[PDB]
Amino acid sequence: PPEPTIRLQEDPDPEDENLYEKNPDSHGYDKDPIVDLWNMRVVFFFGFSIVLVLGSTFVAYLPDYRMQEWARREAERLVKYREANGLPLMESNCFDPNKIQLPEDED
Amino acid sequence: MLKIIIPTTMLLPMTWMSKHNMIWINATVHSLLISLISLSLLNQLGENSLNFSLTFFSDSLSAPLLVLTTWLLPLMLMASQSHLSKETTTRKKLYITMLILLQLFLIMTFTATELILFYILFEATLVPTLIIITRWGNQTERLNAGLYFLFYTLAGSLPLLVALVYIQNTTGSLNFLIIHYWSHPLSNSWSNIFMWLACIMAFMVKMPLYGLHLWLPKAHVEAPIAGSMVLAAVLLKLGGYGMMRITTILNPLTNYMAYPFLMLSMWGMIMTSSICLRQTDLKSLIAYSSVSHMALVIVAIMIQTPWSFMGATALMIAHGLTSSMLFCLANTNYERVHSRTMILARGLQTLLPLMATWWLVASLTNLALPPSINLIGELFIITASFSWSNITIILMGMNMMITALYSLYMLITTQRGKYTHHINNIKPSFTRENALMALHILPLLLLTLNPKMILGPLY
Amino acid sequence: SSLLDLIWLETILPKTTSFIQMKMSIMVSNQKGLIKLYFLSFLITIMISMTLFN
Amino acid sequence: LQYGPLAFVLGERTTRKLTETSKVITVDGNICSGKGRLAREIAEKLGLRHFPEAGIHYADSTTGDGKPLDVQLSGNCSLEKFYDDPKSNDGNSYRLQSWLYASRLLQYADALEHLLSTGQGVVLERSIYSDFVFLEAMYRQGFIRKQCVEHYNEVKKVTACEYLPPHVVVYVDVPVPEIQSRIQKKGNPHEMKITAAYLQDIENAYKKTFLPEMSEKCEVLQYSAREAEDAEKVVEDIEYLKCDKGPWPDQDDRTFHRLRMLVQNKLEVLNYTTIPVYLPEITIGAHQSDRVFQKFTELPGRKYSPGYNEDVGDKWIWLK
Amino acid sequence: MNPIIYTTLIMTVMSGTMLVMISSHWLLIWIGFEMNLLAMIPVLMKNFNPRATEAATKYFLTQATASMMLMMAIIINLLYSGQWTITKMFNPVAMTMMTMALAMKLGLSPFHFWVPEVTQGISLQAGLLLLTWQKLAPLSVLCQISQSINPNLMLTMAMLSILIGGWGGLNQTQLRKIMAYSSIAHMGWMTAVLPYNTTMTILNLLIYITMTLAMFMLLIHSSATTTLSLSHTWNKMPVITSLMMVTLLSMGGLPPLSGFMPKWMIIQEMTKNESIIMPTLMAMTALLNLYFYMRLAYSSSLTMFPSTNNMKMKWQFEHTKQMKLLPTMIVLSTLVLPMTPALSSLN
Amino acid sequence: ARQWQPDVEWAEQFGGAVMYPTKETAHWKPPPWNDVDPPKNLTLNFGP
Amino acid sequence: PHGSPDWLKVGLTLGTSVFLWIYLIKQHKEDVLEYKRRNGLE
Amino acid sequence: MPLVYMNIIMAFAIALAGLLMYRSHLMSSLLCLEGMMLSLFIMSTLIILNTHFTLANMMPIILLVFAACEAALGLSLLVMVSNTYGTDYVQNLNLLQC
Amino acid sequence: AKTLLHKYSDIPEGTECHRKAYASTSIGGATGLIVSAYSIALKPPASFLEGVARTGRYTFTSAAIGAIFGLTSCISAQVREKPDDPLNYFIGGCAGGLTLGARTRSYGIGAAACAYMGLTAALVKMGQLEGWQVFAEPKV
Ligand SMILES: CCCCCCCCCCCCCCCCC[C@@H](O)O[C@H](CO[C@H](O)CCCCCCCCCCCCCCC)COP(=O)(O)OCC[N+](C)(C)C
Ligand SMILES: CCCCCCCCCCCCCCCCC[C@@H](O)O[C@H](CO[C@H](O)CCCCCCCCCCCCCCC)COP(=O)(O)OCC[N+](C)(C)C
Ligand SMILES: CCCCCCCC/C=C/CCCCCCCC(=O)OC[C@H](COP(=O)(O)OCCN)OC(=O)CCCCCCC/C=C/CCCCCCCC
Ligand SMILES: Nc1ncnc2c1ncn2[C@@H]1O[C@H](COP(=O)(O)OP(=O)(O)O)[C@@H](O)[C@H]1O
Repeated sequence: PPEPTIRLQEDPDPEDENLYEKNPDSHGYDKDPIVDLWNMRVVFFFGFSIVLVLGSTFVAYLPDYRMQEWARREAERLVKYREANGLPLMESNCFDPNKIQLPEDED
Repeated sequence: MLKIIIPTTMLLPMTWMSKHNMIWINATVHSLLISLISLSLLNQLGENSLNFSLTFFSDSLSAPLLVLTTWLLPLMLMASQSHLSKETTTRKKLYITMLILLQLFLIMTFTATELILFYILFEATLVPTLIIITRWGNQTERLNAGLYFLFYTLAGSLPLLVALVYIQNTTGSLNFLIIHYWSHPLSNSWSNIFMWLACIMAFMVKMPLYGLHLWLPKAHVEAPIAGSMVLAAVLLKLGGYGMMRITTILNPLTNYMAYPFLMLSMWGMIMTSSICLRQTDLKSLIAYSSVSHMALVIVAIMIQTPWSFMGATALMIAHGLTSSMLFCLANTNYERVHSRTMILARGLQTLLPLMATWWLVASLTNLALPPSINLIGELFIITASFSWSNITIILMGMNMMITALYSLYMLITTQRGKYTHHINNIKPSFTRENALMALHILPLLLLTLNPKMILGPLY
Repeated sequence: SSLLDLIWLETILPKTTSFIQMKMSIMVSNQKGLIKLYFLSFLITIMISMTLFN
Repeated sequence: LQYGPLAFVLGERTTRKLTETSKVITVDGNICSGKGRLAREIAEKLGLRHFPEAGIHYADSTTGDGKPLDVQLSGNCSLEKFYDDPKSNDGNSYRLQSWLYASRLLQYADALEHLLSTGQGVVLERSIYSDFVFLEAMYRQGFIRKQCVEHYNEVKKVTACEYLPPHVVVYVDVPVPEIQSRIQKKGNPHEMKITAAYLQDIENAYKKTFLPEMSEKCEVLQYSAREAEDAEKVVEDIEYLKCDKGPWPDQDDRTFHRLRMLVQNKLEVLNYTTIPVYLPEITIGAHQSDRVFQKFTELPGRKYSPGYNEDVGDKWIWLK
Repeated sequence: MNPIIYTTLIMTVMSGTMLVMISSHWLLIWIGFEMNLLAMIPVLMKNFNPRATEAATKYFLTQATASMMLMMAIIINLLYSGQWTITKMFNPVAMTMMTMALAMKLGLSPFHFWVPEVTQGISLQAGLLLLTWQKLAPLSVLCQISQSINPNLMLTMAMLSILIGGWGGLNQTQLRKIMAYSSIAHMGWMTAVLPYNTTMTILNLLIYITMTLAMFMLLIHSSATTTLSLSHTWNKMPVITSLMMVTLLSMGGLPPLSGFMPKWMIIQEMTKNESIIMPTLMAMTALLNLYFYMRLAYSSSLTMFPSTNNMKMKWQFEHTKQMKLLPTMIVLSTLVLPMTPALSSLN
Repeated sequence: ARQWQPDVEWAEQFGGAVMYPTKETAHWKPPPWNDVDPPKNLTLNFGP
Repeated sequence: PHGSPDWLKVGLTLGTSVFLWIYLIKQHKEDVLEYKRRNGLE
Repeated sequence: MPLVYMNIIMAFAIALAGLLMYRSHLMSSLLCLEGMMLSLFIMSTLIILNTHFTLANMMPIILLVFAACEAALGLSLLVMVSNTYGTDYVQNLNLLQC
Repeated sequence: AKTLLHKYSDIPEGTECHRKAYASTSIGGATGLIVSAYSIALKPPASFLEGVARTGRYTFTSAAIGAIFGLTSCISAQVREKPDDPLNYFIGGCAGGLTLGARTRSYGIGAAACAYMGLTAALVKMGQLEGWQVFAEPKV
C-alpha cells in the first residue's frame, strides 16, 4: 500500500485569531484600530443617539391622526345633547329603517 | 413610498464603490439613517390607509413590519462583520448586496397594492435567502436545507398563483382596495373549497404550520447568523401578513375550513414546546420555539376576530425581535466554542456576566413576562380563543407552562452551574456584541410603553 | 421529536416525493439507445392516437 | 487582423509559405548528453528557429513578463526535490511529470504556430513524443504508481491525437557509464544522486519504444557521441533525406487552417490537461485552490487583461 | 470545413426557414423543410467523429420520416379539398398526421427520443443551433394552423413533453442531455398554449431562445460538457459561474427572473379559458426542471470543488475568441420581467 | 473554523455516466474526455 | 497585447451614439408635432 | 373516396410500420422511406390527374427530385456509419443512450 | 376510445352493480394492455412467452383493480343511500388500491395505493359534480 494516505493537497485548518492579543481595546469591530474605533463611534452615535432617542421622541409626539381626542369630544357633545332631549342614548339600528326597503314575503 | 425605496436601492452602488475597509461603516450608518426615515410611516389614521400611489400603500399592519425590516439590516451587518473577517472584499460586497436586495424585496412586498405584485416580491425574497444559506454556510447539509426551504415554499405557492389569476379573471381586479369594497360571499362548494386551500396553504407553509414545519430547523441551523436573523424575524411574518390580507375574500368559508388548521396548530404548539425540552442544540431549540409562537399566530389569524388580529400583530413583532436576539446570543457562544451544542460550554455567567444578563433578559422576553408586548399578544390571542371556545384555554395553559420551562432550561444549561474546565479560549465579550444585544432589546421595552403602535389596523 | 418529527413527517411529504421522482426518472431515462424500440413505441403511439382522438 | 476564418477567406493561405525548409525536427538525448548543443547548431546552420527545452517555468516566459513566477503559483513542484527524494510522500514526482508534459505540449503548440504563421522551421528538444520514457523509468523505479501512468496515458492520448509528428527525429546515443561520468563532471549536487538503474531504464526506454514507433511515421538518425560532434554531417543527412512517409505530405490548406486555429488559443490546447480525474498526487483542495488563485490574482500585471493593468503602466484604460 | 462552405450552409439553413415562414403554398413549405434538412446535416458533422456521424444519421432519419408524414398530410388534405393554401386543415386525421409530423420535427413527446441523443453526439455550437434555430419553422406552421388542431391531442403531447423532460433531466450528468431535456420541457410548455393564444407561444419561444443562447455561450466559454468538468470553472472564471447560476435560476422559472414571464402568462391565459388542472400540473412538474437546475447550480458556483495542479497554467492565458452577444443575452434572459406588457407588440 | 467545501469523495458522485446508478446501468461508462472513440488493401493472385 | 487605443473604433462608437441620440430627438420632436396636428391641439 | 386511394394509403402505412419495426439493416430503413415516397408520388399523381389541376402537374416531379436527393444524402450517411463498423446493423449505433 | 366512457357513465351510480363492475373491468383491461404494449416496446424482457406472460399479468392486475373499484364504489353508494357523494368513490378507490397492494404483496404499497387512489377517485367525482374540465375548449 504505497498510497500517501493523503486524499489531496490541502491547506491546514487555520487557528482562530484573537483581536485582543494584537490590539487591546479592540471593540470587536476590525483588526485596524482606527477603523475599529471609528466604526464603534458611528454605530453608537447613529443607533443609540439618533435612532433610539430622536425616533422615540418623534413617535411619542405624533399628532392625533387616529382621532382619539376628536372621538372623545364628539361623544361628549353627543351625550350632552341626547341626555337633554331625553333620547335613549345610542340607537339599536345603525341605519334608519325608513330608508331601508325590505322585500315583502307574502308566504 | 419611494423616499424609502430609493435610498435602499442607492445602498448598492454605495457599497460597491466603497473603499475596501469602509464597507461595514458605510453600510451600517446608511442603514440606520434609512431606518430613521422609515419611522415616518408609523403615524397612521383610523381611516382607510396611507395610499401613496396606485402601486404602494401603507397600513398600521404594514408600518410596524416595514420599520422592523428596516431596523433589522444594521443588526445583521453588525452580526455578520465578525465571521466574514478572513474573506475577500468582493465576496463581502456580494454578501452586503444580498442583504440589501432582501430588504428591498421585503419593503416592496409589505406595501404591494396588488396581489400579483405581492406574490412576485413574496417569491423574489426566496433567491437571496437561498443563496445566503447555501453559499456562506458552514456545514455540508446547507445544500439539503436550501433545497428543503426552496421546494416547500414553491410547492405551497404554485397553486396560489393559479388561484390569484383565476380570482382576477372572475372578479376583474386583484387590487386590495377593490377587493375589500367588492367582497362577496363564497358558496360552500368543492371548487370554492379548493380555491380556499390554494389561497391559504402558501401562507400556511411559511409560518410554518405544524405539519409543514420541517424545512425550518434545517434552514435555521445551517444558515449564517444574518440568515437566521432574517428568517426568524421577518420571513416568517410574510405568511401571517398574507393571510391577514387574503382572508377577506375567503369568508364565510373560513369557519368550516379552519378546523383542520386550528387543531393542527393547537396541538403543534404543545408538540414543539415539548420538543424544545429535549434538544441538544441551541439553534434547533430557538427554531422550535419560533414554530410554537407562529402556530399561536396561525390560531389567532384563523379565529379572525379583532382581538385576534391585534394579538397576532403584536406577537409577530415581539417574536421577531426576541428570536433575532436569541440567535445572536447563540452565535456569540458559537464563535467562541465552535460546537453549537448547549452541554459543552457551561457556567458562562461566571466568565461573562453582562452577556449572562443579556441572556436573562432575552429568555424573560421569550417567556412572555408582563408588561412586555410578547405577553400583550399572548393574552389578546388567548382571550380571543377563549371567546371562540372555553376549552382552548387548557391547551394554551399547557403551552405557557412548557414555554417557561424550556426558556429557563436554556438559561440554566449554558449560564448556570460549573464552567467546563478544558475550554480556555473564552475571551471577554466585545463592545460590538453588547451593542448588538442592547439594540435588539431596547426597542421591545420602548414599545411596551406605546402598545397601540404595533396593534394593527383593528385598534 | 423522533417518531413524528424526525421520521414520519419526513417520510410523508419529502421522502415519498424523492423516492417517487427518483423511480420515475430512472424508468424514463433508462433507454439503451436502440432506435428499434423507439420506433416501435412510435408506431404504438401513432396507432393509439388514430384510435383514441377521433 | 488576428488570424481567423476571415483572414483565410480573404488572403491568408499558408501553403504558399512552405519552402521545403520548414522540416520540424526534434532532438532527443539521454540525461547529461549534449542534445542541446547539436540542436542549436542544427538551427543555426539550417536557418531554423531553436526552441530551448521546456522547463518548469516555460509558460511563464511567454505570458506577461518573461520573468518566471513563484514556484507555488507556477508548477508547485521542483526537480531538486525529485532528485533528493524521488519517493516523496506528497507525490511531487508525478506532479513534476504532468507539469513538464503540459509545458512540452504548450511548447509544441507554439512551435507549430510559428512554423505555420511564418514558414520558418523549428528545432526542438524532447517533445510530447518520447516524454513518456521518464514516466516509464519513474514507474519501474517505484517513484510513481500505476494510476499515475494510466492518467498520463489518458491525457497524452487525448492531447497528442491532434498534432502532426516531427519530420525528422534525431537521437544521440551515449553509454550509461559515460553519462554518469559527465554527471559528476557537471558539478550539480542534486544531479549526483541519479542512480544507474534510473538512467538504464530511461536509456532502455528510448530504444525499446520510441525508435520503433517513430520509425514507421518519421525519419530517424541514430547518432553516437563522437559523430554527433560535427554538425556538417548532420545537416547533410537532413538535407539529403526527403520526407514522404509521414502525415505531412497528405496535408492541404484546410487541414493547415484547422491546425493553425488549433495551435492558437492556448486555453483549448491545454483543455484536457486538467480532466476531472482525481489522483492524490495532483488534485488540489478548494481552500488551497482559492488561496493560490487569489495570490496569483494579486500579482502586479495579472488582475485584468494584459492591456488593462494600471499599476504596470497601461494608459488610456477608459478608452480601450 | 472551408469557411465559405460553412457560411453557405448556414445561409441555406436560414433560407429554408425563411421559405417556410414566408410561403403560403404547402409544397413550398415542404421544400423549405427539405432545404433546411439538407443544409443542416454537415453542420452537425463539422467535427468528424463516430459520435457526430451517429447523431447526424439519427437526426436525418427522424426528420425524413417527419417530412414524409407532412407530405402525406398535405396530400390527404388536397384529396378532401383541392386547396394548397396553408389555412384550416379542412379534414379529420389528416390534421392528426400533420400534428404528428410537426411534433416529430419539434421533438415533442412521444417523439422526444432523438433530441438527447443528437444533442449529446454533436458539439456545443451544433447543439446551440439545433436547439435554438430548428424550432422556428415547425412552430410557425403550428401557429398558422392552430385553429385546426384538436386541443386534446396537442395538450396531451404538451403535458407528456413536460413530464418526460422533467423526469429525464433528473438522471443526467452530461450538460448537453440536460439542455436537451430542458428543450423538451420548454416545447411542452410552448405547445400547451397554441390552442388558446399563439402570441404566448411566440413569447415563450423568444424567452427560451434567449435563455438557451446565454446558457450555451456560457458553456462554450468555459469549455465543459460534464458536471465535473464544469465544477472546475470557478478556479479560473468565478464570474462566469455566477452568471451561469443566475441564468440557471432564470431557466427554472423563479420570480423575479425573466424565465418566470412565459409560464406566468401561459398559466394566466389558460385560466381565461376555464382550465385550471393542467396549469397546476405543469407548474408542479416544472418543479423537477428547477430541481436539476438547482443541483447544477450547487455543483457550479455555490460550492467550490477540488481542482487540479495543471490548472495553474490556464491562469496565465486569456480567451482569444470572445463572444460579443453573450453579455446582452444574459441581461435579456435575467432582467426583463418589468417589461412584460411589451408582449402586446405581438412579438 | 473553516467553511466546509466538497472533498474528492463528494465530487466523485457526479462523475458517473448517469445519476442514481442501478444494477442494469452499473456497467455503463462515461463518454471519453474528447468525443472520439478508438477505431478498433486487398490481395490478388493472377495465376496461369 | 501591446496596443494603443484604436481611435478608429472609438470615433465610430462615439459617432454612432451621437447620431442615434440626434435621430431619436428629431423623431420625438416630429412625433409630438404630428400628434398635435392630427388631434388639433395647437 | 375510392378504394384505390385507400390501398395506396394502406401501402404507405405498411411501409411506415416496416420502417418503425427495425429488424436490422438501416439500408432497409432507407428502402422503407423510398417506398413511402413512391406511394406518395403515386397517390398525389392520381389525385392531380383526376381533378384536372393542370398547374399541379409540377408538384410530383418536384417531390420525386427532392426525395431522391434525400436518398443520396442518406446513402452517404450509411456509408460512413458502415465505414466505422464494417456493417450497417442498427444495433451497432448503441453508443448514444438516453 | 370514448365508447367505454359512454358505457360506464350511462349507468346510474346506485343501480346495476354488475354492469358498472363489467365496464370498469373492461376499462382496466384496456389500460393494462396499453401499458403492457408500452413496456414490451420499450423493453423486450427475454422472449415471446415471457412477454405474453408479462402482458397477461399486467392486464389481469389492472382488470382486478378496476373491478374492485367499480363493485366497491357502487355498493357503497347504494347502501349509503346518498348518491353523488365523493366519499363512496374514496372508499371504492382504495378498496381497489388495497387489492393492488395485495397483488403486489407489500403493505406499504397497499397503504400508498389507498391514499393515492382514494384521493384520485374523490377528485374525479368532484370534477364530475362541479363540471371541471381536464381539456378545456378554447373559450376566448
Ligand atoms: C440604568 C438605570 C436607570 C437609569 C434611568 C432612570 C429613569 C427611568 C425612566 C425610564 C422609563 C421609566 C418610565 C417613565 C415613563 C415616562 C415617559 C412616557 O410617559 O412617555 C411615553 C412615550 O414613549 C413612546 O410613546 C414610546 C417609544 C416609541 C418606540 C419606537 C421605537 C424606536 C425606533 C427604533 C427602531 C424600531 C425597532 C422595532 C420595530 C417596531 C408614553 O407617552 P404617552 O403616554 O403615549 O403620551 C405622551 C404625551 N403626549 C400626550 C403629549 C403625546
Ligand atoms: C400533512 C400535514 C398537514 C397538511 C395540511 C392539512 C390540512 C388540509 C386538509 C383539508 C381539510 C378537509 C378538506 C375537505 C373538508 C370538507 C368537509 C368534509 O370533511 O365533511 C363532509 C364531507 O364528506 C366527506 O368528507 C367527503 C370527502 C371525502 C374525500 C376526502 C379525503 C378524506 C381523507 C384525505 C386526507 C388527505 C389530505 C392530504 C392530501 C395530500 C361533509 O359532508 P357533505 O355535506 O357531503 O360535504 C359538504 C361540502 N360541500 C358542501 C362542498 C358539498
Ligand atoms: C397540503 C395542502 C392541502 C391539499 C389538499 C388537497 C390535496 C389533493 C389535491 C391534489 C391536486 C388536485 C388538482 C386538481 C384539483 C381541482 C380543483 C379545481 O379545479 O377547482 C378549481 C376552481 C373551480 O374550477 P372551475 O372549473 O373554473 O369552476 C367552474 C365550475 N364551478 O377554481 C379555483 O379555485 C382555482 C384555484 C386552483 C386550485 C388549487 C389546486 C391545487 C390544490 C389546492 C392547494 C392545496 C395543496 C397545497 C400544497 C401544500 C404544500 C405546501
Ligand atoms: N521527462 C522528464 N522527466 C524528468 N526530468 C526531465 C525530463 N525531461 C528533462 N528532464 C530534466 O531536464 C534536465 C536537463 O536536461 P539535460 O539534457 O540532461 O541537461 P542539459 O540541459 O545541460 O543538456 C535534466 O537534469 C533532466 O532531468
